[PDB]
Amino acid sequence: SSARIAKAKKLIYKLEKLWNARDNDGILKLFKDDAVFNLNGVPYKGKEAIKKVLESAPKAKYKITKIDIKIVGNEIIVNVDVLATGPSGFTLKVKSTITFDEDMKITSYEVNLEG
Ligand SMILES: COc1ccc(-n2nc(C(N)=O)c3c2C(=O)N(c2ccc(N4CCCCC4=O)cc2)CC3)cc1
Repeated sequence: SSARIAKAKKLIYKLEKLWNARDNDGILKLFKDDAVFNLNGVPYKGKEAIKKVLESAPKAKYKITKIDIKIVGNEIIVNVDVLATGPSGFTLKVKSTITFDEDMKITSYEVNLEG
């Protein structure tokens, strides 16, 4: 249970590298096959749907600035404050809520782009 908190912290920084590397194949492997990707209010359920959003994600570099890990039941809730940089230098304070289960696989992944 304590290792799960540490595993979650490492998987967040791993996700940051995969996102900036556009390793969409690797990103999916941490996802449960029936996970939900809530992209600013629009949920995308299923590996095939989460995928299509990954390769359609805009060209952007991400830097983690704050990580909060909460435990609710048997699920690891990770709230990540991210700064997303576009090629034009446009910077947006985005927020992500990632949920892990016992298998350390992502069950829910919500990206908030409003602020
Ligand atoms: C320049 O400003 C922007 C604005 C919007 C967008 N934008 N567009 C989409 C889309 N229309 O698909 C998505 C994003 C985004 O910001 N996404 C993301 C959010 C957060 C993370 N990170 C960082 C690593 C660890 C935690 C974590 O969750 C990784 C990717 C994916 C989706 C980009 C740039």
